[PDB]
Amino acid sequence: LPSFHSLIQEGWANSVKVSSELRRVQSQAQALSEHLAERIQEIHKKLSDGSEVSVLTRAAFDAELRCVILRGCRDALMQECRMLQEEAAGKKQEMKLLQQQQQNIQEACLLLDKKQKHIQILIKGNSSSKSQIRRSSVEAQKYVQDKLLPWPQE
Amino acid sequence: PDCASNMDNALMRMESLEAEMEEVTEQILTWREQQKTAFQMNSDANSSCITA
Amino acid sequence: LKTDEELARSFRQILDLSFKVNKEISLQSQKAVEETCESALVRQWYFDGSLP
Amino acid sequence: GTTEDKCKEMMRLQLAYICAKHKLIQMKAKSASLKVGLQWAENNASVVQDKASQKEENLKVRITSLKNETLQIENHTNSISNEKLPGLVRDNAQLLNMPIVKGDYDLQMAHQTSCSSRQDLVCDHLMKQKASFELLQLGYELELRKHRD
Amino acid sequence: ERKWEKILGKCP
Repeated sequence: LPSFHSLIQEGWANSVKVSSELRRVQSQAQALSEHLAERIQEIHKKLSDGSEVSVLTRAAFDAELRCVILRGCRDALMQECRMLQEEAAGKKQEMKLLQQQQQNIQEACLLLDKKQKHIQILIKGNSSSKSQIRRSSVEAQKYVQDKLLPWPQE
Repeated sequence: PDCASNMDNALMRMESLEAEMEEVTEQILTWREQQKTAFQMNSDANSSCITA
Repeated sequence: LKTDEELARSFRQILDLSFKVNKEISLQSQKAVEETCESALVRQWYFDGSLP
Repeated sequence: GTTEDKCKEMMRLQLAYICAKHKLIQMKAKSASLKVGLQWAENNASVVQDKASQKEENLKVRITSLKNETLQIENHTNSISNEKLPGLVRDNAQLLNMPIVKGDYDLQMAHQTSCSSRQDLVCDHLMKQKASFELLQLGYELELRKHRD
Repeated sequence: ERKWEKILGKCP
């Protein structure tokens, strides 16, 4: 049975595993942000001929890029919400097995009490039986003395 | 000679179990204070953004 | 024979040091979330589910 | 105070879990967001030279339309990050206690089974004693019957 | 403790 300290250590080990994934996802988000900035700058240099139409085309590119980045954020959050919901459903089923063990523990207590009452009845019954054997011995001797022993004289 | 050879071979592994404890103590204490510099610098950084 | 006891006393304290260090960092991490999210929304996570 | 420290330690564990899991999910969302942005920028870089022939009025309308979609996606992203996500992370945090409750009931069941077996041993001994007494008692009844004949 | 008592009107 994993000691309470090993269960808390396993809980902390799982929290450390979560904190280690956070650092890995942090470094990946930084490298993707730098590579996006280089690619935006390269597209920007090819549009430099100074005219009014170049400026509007650049603003349309920046607006389409912004919309795509936000859509990717929303869809990722919805996927993590689904994963958390499945994990919570699994633990709720192990909760029902625990309720059934609690009920077996109560029925076993009632069985222990019934057996204890029967032990008391048996102890009292054996004490009575010991007393009855002693009376039966005296009754048999008294019958021999009072009823059988006189016959030879008659 | 083999008693002496095996006994020193035991003590060098006890010396090696001291060495693993003090280095792992300094790993734990190094990481404890690393984390605090990152937590501090994030408070200074976010305080600067209010100016904008 | 007392170096065995003392290795066994020492690592059973380095496990306590690790566990204690990690609570110092996790409480510091929690505090940063509770001072970057709105205190009304953090209150709705922690307390409005329990309030007479 | 030992159970209170263990409960405070479990609270610290649940609060550490909530903070770490909430930050992890926000950073996963930002990482996924940048990855889709990069893929869209690389695929559209060659197409920008040929589109220089487009009339000025159509580019203005496209920019206004994309600004309106941007605002709708921000509102939906904020609702998930501020309401649904904190709720589900908290419910999973509460269920971390289940292995401890499981370990206690298995211990209670094992203890009761041991007590029940020991009660049966005491019952069996008292019944063996009872069986010996009833044999002796029948012996006296049979003797008294022979004396009457 | 003090942060949240000051928002609940009651010790957490």
